[PDB]
Amino acid sequence: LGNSNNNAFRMRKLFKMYDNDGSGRVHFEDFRNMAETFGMQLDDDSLMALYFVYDPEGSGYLEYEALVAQLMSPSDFAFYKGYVDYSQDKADEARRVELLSQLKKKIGPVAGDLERLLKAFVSRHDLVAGCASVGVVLGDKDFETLAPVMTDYAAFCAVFN
Amino acid sequence: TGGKFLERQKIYKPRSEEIYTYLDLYVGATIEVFNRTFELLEADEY
Amino acid sequence: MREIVHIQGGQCGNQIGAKFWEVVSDEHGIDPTGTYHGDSDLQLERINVYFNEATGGRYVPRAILMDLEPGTMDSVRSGPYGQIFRPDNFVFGQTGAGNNWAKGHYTEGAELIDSVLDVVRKEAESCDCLQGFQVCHSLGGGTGSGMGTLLISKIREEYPDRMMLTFSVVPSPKVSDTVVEPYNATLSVHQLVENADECMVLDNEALYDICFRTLKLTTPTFGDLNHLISAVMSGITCCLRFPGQLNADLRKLAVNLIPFPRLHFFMVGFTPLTSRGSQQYRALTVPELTQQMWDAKNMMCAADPRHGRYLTASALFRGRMSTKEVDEQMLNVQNKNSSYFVEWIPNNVKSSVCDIPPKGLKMSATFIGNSTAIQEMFKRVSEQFTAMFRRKAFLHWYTGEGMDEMEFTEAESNMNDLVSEYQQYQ
Amino acid sequence: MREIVHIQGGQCGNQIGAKFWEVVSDEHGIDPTGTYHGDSDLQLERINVYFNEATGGRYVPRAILMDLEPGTMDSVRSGPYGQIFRPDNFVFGQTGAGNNWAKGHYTEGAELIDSVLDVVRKEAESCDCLQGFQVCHSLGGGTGSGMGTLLISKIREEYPDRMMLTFSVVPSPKVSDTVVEPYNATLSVHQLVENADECMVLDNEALYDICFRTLKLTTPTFGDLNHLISAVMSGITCCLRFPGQLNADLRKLAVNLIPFPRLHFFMVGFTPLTSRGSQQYRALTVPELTQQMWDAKNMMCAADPRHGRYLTASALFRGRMSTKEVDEQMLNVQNKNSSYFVEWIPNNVKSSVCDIPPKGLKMSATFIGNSTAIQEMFKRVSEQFTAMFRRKAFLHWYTGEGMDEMEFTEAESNMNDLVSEYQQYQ
Amino acid sequence: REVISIHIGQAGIQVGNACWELYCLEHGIQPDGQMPDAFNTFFSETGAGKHVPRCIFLDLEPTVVDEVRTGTYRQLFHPEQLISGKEDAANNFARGHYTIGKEIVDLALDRIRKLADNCTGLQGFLVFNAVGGGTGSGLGSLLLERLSVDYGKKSKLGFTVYPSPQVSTAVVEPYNSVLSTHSLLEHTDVAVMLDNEAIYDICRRSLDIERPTYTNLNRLIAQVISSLTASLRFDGALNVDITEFQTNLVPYPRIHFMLSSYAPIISAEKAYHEQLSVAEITNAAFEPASMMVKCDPRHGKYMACCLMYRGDVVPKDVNASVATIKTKRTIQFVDWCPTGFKCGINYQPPTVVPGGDLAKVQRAVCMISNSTAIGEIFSRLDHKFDLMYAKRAFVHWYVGEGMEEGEFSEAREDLAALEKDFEEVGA
Amino acid sequence: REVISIHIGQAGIQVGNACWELYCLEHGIQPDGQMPDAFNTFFSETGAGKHVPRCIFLDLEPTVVDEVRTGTYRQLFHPEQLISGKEDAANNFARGHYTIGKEIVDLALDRIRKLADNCTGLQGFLVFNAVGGGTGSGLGSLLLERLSVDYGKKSKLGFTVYPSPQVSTAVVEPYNSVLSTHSLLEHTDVAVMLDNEAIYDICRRSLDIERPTYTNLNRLIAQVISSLTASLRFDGALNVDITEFQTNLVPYPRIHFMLSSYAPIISAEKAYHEQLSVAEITNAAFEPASMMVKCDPRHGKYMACCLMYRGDVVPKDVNASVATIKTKRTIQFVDWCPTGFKCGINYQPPTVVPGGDLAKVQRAVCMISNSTAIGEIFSRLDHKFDLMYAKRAFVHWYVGEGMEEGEFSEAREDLAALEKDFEEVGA
Ligand SMILES: Nc1nc2c(ncn2[C@@H]2O[C@H](COP(=O)(O)OP(=O)(O)OP(=O)(O)O)[C@@H](O)[C@H]2O)c(=O)[nH]1
Ligand SMILES: Nc1nc2c(ncn2[C@@H]2O[C@H](COP(=O)(O)OP(=O)(O)OP(=O)(O)O)[C@@H](O)[C@H]2O)c(=O)[nH]1
Ligand SMILES: Nc1nc2c(ncn2[C@@H]2O[C@H](COP(=O)(O)OP(=O)(O)O)[C@@H](O)[C@H]2O)c(=O)[nH]1
Ligand SMILES: Nc1nc2c(ncn2[C@@H]2O[C@H](COP(=O)(O)OP(=O)(O)O)[C@@H](O)[C@H]2O)c(=O)[nH]1
Ligand SMILES: [Mg+2]
Ligand SMILES: [Mg+2]
Repeated sequence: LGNSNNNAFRMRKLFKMYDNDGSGRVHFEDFRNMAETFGMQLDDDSLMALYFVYDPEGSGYLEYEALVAQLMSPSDFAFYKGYVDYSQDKADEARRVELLSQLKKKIGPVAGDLERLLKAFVSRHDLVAGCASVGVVLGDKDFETLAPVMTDYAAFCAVFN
Repeated sequence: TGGKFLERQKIYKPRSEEIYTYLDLYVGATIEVFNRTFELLEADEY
Repeated sequence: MREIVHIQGGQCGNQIGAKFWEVVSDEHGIDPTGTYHGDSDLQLERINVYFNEATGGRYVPRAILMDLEPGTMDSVRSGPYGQIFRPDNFVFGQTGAGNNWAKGHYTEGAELIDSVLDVVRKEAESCDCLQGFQVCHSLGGGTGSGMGTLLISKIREEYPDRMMLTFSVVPSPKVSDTVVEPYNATLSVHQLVENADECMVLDNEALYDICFRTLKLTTPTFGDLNHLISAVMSGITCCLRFPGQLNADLRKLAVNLIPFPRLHFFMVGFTPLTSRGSQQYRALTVPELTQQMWDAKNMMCAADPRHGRYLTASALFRGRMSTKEVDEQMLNVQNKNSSYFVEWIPNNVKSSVCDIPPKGLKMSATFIGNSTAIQEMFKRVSEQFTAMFRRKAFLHWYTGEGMDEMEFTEAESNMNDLVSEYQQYQ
Repeated sequence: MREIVHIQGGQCGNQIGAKFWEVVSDEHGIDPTGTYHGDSDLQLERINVYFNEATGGRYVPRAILMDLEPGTMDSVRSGPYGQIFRPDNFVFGQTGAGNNWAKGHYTEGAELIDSVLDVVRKEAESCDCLQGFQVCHSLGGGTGSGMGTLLISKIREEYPDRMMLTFSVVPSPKVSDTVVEPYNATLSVHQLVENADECMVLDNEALYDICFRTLKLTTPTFGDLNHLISAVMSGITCCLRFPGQLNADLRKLAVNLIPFPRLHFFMVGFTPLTSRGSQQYRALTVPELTQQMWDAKNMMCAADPRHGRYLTASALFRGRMSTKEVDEQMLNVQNKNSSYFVEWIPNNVKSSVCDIPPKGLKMSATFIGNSTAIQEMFKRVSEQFTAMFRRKAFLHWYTGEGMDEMEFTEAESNMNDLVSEYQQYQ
Repeated sequence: REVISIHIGQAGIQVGNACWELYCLEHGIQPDGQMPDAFNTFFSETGAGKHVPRCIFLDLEPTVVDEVRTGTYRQLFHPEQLISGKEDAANNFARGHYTIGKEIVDLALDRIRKLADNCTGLQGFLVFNAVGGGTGSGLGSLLLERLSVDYGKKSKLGFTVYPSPQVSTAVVEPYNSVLSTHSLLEHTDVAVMLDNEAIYDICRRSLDIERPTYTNLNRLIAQVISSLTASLRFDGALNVDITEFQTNLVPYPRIHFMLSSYAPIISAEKAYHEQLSVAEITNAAFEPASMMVKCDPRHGKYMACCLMYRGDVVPKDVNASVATIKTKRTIQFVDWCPTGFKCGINYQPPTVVPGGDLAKVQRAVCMISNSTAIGEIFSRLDHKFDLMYAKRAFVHWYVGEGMEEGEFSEAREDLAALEKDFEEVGA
Repeated sequence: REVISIHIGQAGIQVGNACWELYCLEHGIQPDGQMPDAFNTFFSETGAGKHVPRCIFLDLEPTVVDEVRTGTYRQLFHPEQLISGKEDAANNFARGHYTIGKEIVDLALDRIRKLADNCTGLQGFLVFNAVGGGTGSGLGSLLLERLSVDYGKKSKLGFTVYPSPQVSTAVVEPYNSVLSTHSLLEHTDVAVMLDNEAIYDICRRSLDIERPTYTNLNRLIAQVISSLTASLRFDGALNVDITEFQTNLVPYPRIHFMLSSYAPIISAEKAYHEQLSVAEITNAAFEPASMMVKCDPRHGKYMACCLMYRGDVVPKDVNASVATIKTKRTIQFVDWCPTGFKCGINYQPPTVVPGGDLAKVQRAVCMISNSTAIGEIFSRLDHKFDLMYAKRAFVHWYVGEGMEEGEFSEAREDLAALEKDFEEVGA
């Protein structure tokens, strides 16, 4: 697909146009035909190696979404996929993941002593005193990020472990 | 042996695009600045 | 193997070099603490072209900074990668020229050029086979222009067989810092026309213009301007630092853009440059890069090329790109605007491709155009120089130091014959 | 097997020797109580070259102090490692000459030199086969110079078949402490040219210059300067104390560096000397080592070698290094700066390597180059000597003691044929 | 039988990177260096279970060379044959022929000497180069100079890549091409021309790739080389060696400028869209829609032709098709040769490469022709060479290197005699 | 068949430290001194269950010798053969030949006397020394004089290490070389010249170690010596002892200076690279890329050559190789020798050493030839000797020892006479 505003179809010609229904599963002879129509010219001996690496079963059906990703550029693969969510909500969940990951990086080193101190005690206000004593600054915005995490001090440290 | 080490500007966090605030400045605390890390040993009386 | 040394002159030279070292250090994955942390081993093979391993992967940039004011030096140790330089290379005076080409060329050079020539002699003979030297400086300031001028002359008489790059910003009337802009710029280019191998002419007016139109930032500090010219410098030296399907070094870019040894001033253009609001709506193809590279609103000089003729041009591409579409797009732009190209030179385009894109991007390009539109700016400068020199404004601060009148007349004559030969080849 | 005895004269020499014995004892792991505290047995087999095992593993430095003021002795005993000397070698007068060469050569020596000759004779008979004697002093004072002078003469006429080193600091008009420095230095060197085997010329001016530029200290006390020269003395004796892939004893170095029996004054350089801040941005390789070696600002005298011609040169290397890299580096530095070398002697560099670095550094080097630039400093001081002797200033204190004018005429004439023969060989 | 291949310039070593990849998969030798007699013409069996190619990559920019050393064929190409300089000639025939060549041609020629000493039945050398660049032109010329004083009588197959008329990568490539030909006329024995736009046309039309890189180019060119070396790598029903190219394709010792053509260039979907035979490929190998040099054969007259075949080929259908070609009038031969054809048959079909754009073909044709269309080409080169030569553009670079105007003038007039010679033999 | 090895100088002991280390690991003798008939030429079975080298280490300074005494072969070498002085000659031929020699060489003689008494079938001696130093020159020459007056008839192999022209370690080494040559002119029977610069080019090019030390140098030297003595150590298809080198390499009783070379100098990966046969190394032995002396045999004319081969070599190919070398004209012989070659072969291959930078090589070649390149080398050192001698530089040390101007003058004109001899035989 060199250059046009219609090339994503010629890419759609690979599987997703000619697969009438079902999930991403393709039989082995059909995969050979869909390949040689595009110019791959795969030999069956090499062809079964593809099924060996991408299907450790005797099913003979193949999840092409996992294989075409490496055949495609990460920018052009979205055209073949057809659906990619650019929504504000998805972005905000990514933000929450990043914040939670960051908090886990902060508390991870001192997660072990926090368990001994909490058992030495649990209220939220008491968690602030405990967390500030062990050496992590616990704030209101930290609580707003950790609100979907708990409410449990035991599962709190467990999920931080 | 032995200066102005860092000239004044904002300091973002290592990977995230978040700036250190005064909420992170305490004795004993450590701050990561430009792949370096400094401990705050002693604080001013003021 | 091939070696490039860096030289920075003046405040603008230091800040440009600081941001430029930032970008290439991130390009080779080395941290501001001076250690490698990247992943691809391809970064490891061509770091000797700018670095020297000191202690356990400690790579100091092969650079020499030069100034006369400490605040410049403080501003250098400021940002990231300010503590990756060896302070011995921080060769630095104390008095200060202060927008005085004469002080930067006669008085302070007498006691500074020995030290800098000493350290560059160390920094050059440290490595075996130099490819060339690099000089970033200005044409408005004194220590940048004047002292860099004396430096370029001294290294050319010492080592004339090595290549030599010179990136200079030229002052413009629409972006006017100081008053002695012409008295400096005319004398400096009068030395450039015989000493420098080739130069890339820059200007801040075109930078602000490009930032407002394309980038549309609302407060473009000097930082992103340094970011732009750094993207230029990184583009002109990336082909040496990374293998490609067709590579081209400093020397053949020179031999392929210099038809006559006096016409060694080029205009530059970097692509792609789009605002983040418009990043989302743009394609990523070779004509998509070509339409912005050949656009006159993307040159980094104050000379409209459509007012004159393109003598020759060259394009350096970064990223895994297809060669057929590359050369066909070059043929296309060659043939559609068949008026803006010079007649007696068919195939006015040089092009090279490197397979490594810049970090954060997928595919980019840099442009180096040798055109006769630049004599517009030079005439615009010379007319200001004669407007002052006719009635001897500000002349005494120069004459009372050791400079005489024939220096002004030789500068004007060299100025007029170069614009004449530029008008001739137009 | 080969032995060296040590002789320190005057306050400067005693403090220098104190620092010297401290650093060598550190090199061999001996604590200030005189017991073994090292780890490697390689430290054990070669301590007889400077020590005598006294009582069950108690090692005494084979040294003899000599001076005329008790304040010196107290300053020796106050510091660490100051109690390891045998008090029988603390031979010491009581009155003091006080910067009077005539007193230090005719009055006080006349009753002090017999005793010091006894103690050096005892310490020389204590060992089997002398390699050489070592004498440290200056050429400005009287007590160190004059008595050390007569001491050298008496030793030569007693044992004329053994090697001999004398470390003498010469005064400069820039670092000019006493007033009669020329009257002292001229007479002392007038004796050094017929008595000593060879000399190593030192200067405080160059010491101050190198702690400014290379070391960048704020308060360079005398301890640091003495630390510098002691590292030099440890470097020149390292070949005897430790095995190497190319050994060069004191006699081998002397016979290789002295082409004519009057040409035995050498300027010294030592590497690596970098600031503690710059110790991180540097590498450890032999060209890095060599470039700081041959630097004119690294010489420990106020005589620019680029102002004259190198007769010969010698390099002593410490650390397991590549011999092939050594000679090719020496080959290059002789081929490049070929004008600074003498014409009628090819291959003007002697090179040696030892597999033992100093403690704290991985690789080190000492440079001993015999140039003709030293005639400048000799002419520098002889013109002052003539200036004072033109109208007989400060003369009567020497005259009324017993010395007369023909000694001074002999000193200046010997200096004159000296300098003229440098100019002849220049 | 043995024949060794040296590669001069940035393009040539990439070509060799494709050819030897193809050769090893053709003889079943893994990139590690060993299989899990036919290889003897290209590989020497070192020790036991190790085959080294008989090759010399050489270049002045070490980046690409070290990329070969760090590629996947680290162990096949043994790390001493890949000769590299320190800095480029940089598109300068002068810098390539005098500046660095004097330091690298010696090491190159004593290495190939010792390589020939390993060889026993050497038929010839073959060079891969592009006359546009500086390294491939200058030191390539000097190597061909000192290689011709070394051997002379041995054939040196020059597969050269000329700049396209309207497609251009460089600017001084006319000057490089004139000065290279100025010595290529008396140095190479058999020189085959290979433009790039014609390849682009083929990949655009027959291969239906819209956005190709150099790899597919090098892949197809390697298949041309393998096709013309299948006669030495294997035995066929009708074999022809390397020495016969001087006897059939070169009637006069200076007109050796050969155009290569390959057919069928056919994709995998077109292998099913079309039922393959011989006669349609005999016709397909002649049209400029399948040649490797951008020109038009209808304006010129053919001199001589070499028809190589690989696969399941019977000479009866080829003889009948060449009969119809000689009766058909759409192509006209010169009046100085009644029979301007020479065929060659090989039993082994050309193998495919992994992910190759060409499918498993039953029969393939490699055509090597001579005509006056190359004479139109050189006139097209000389015109644009004189265009830039009239104002003395880029001349000071060669003078700054140390050259003069005499060699430029003598190169210009030597091609003027070349065009005259082509216009005399065309009548 | 026995032969004794003595080592004179700082270089000699380290060289022997490599040689005997190589020998014991060649004959399977652990450093303790015992085995867990071929050794009978270098080892005497002391008592029983112990073997002593037939060796004499000698120096004036103790540091290197007692380093050997505290090394690993403290028991293999036996503690009375390691004769040590008390102070060095210090690069002074006078001090080494007259001052300290008169007290040390007597003990050396009476030690080697009883060693020769213990021996039965003495083939000869071999001395190791560098003529640049003082100890290796002075007392070595004095010892050789008294050894000649002792035996005279028995072969004494002088394996000398010359100073390179541009690579120099000392300063007065021209004086030392001149004075030492004046004695080895008439003292040693067969003497082999070995420079350091050719060795440095070898380890740079072939062995490709960028930062080498003397260990690798002495490793190859020892391998050269072992290759020269394996003829008497082990039986081969054509073995040659020490005696025949006078009748095959010495045409004139004063020209005994042989140029040594070895092949193949191959690293670990390059053995994987190259397929070793005999023709290529036979060529490789003659180019200056594998000689041990920095000289140009292309400027020289060969007089006589020896070629010891080790490993699995059949004579048919060495006859075919010498035949092709004789009909090749790249190397010209002297008009007074119609046949200037002598070959030799031994079955056992040269082994590898732990930590050594050599690979397991199937066969090896040791080349010992003679040329007039030494005739150039002598002029090169005679001239630079005359330079420093013209102004009486460094002469005062030797006269202070007790020598005069006569021996300088007579050795200078004698070496001049050496040149007129070289120029007369070269024609
Ligand atoms: N067919 C083909 N031609 C190529 C390829 N790469 C480069 N070329 C041609 O080679 C010409 C330039 O020579 P290069 O091989 O790229 O470089 P060079 O020959 O080493 O000369 P220098 O650039 O001066 O070092 C260009 O005009 C291209 O037409 C390729 O991959 N395939
Ligand atoms: N091949 C080789 N030559 C060496 C080695 N060490 C020293 N030499 C040579 O020996 C010469 C100097 O003599 P040395 O062996 O070092 O010392 P010496 O023979 O005892 O003579 P003196 O130094 O006076 O005691 C130098 O010119 C070197 O070329 C070595 O390890 N290997
Ligand atoms: N692009 C760019 N131009 C600058 C910068 N700083 C100064 N300049 C330009 O440089 C000129 C003045 O240079 P100056 O600071 O006097 O140089 P110096 O005195 O030699 O250090 C003015 O025309 C400015 O527009 C900078 O950071 N970036
Ligand atoms: N290197 C060194 N030189 C010194 C020191 N103290 C004094 N001097 C030098 O000695 C000179 C004076 O000599 P003086 O001390 O009177 O000699 P003394 O009385 O015999 O010890 C001055 O010019 C100083 O430069 C020291 O601690 N170290
Ligand atoms: Mg190229
Ligand atoms: Mg020695």
